[PDB]
Amino acid sequence: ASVYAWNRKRISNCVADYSVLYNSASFSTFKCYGVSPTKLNDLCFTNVYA
Amino acid sequence: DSFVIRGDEVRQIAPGQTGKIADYNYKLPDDFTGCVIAWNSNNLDSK
Repeated sequence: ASVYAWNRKRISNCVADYSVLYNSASFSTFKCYGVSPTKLNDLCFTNVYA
Repeated sequence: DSFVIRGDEVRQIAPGQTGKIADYNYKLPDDFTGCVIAWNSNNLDSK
């Protein structure tokens, strides 16, 4: 989408293999704030919004 | 310690950093005393 009109995808009722994201060398940044990207597989959420 | 690497992965060569080269084959200690020195070698190591 255009940044004036961004799209939000709800992620729910599923298993998230976050290392598939973090290991992807295409990503120019992967800055994480209240969590460290290494910890995400040990940890879980009510929903995730992309 | 001497080695060649892809320029993307220089970021992982530090105390407490992570990703495949630091996870597997060159791990620094978290209490490291030292310097990490790197430069582009595309003029030498590419063909």
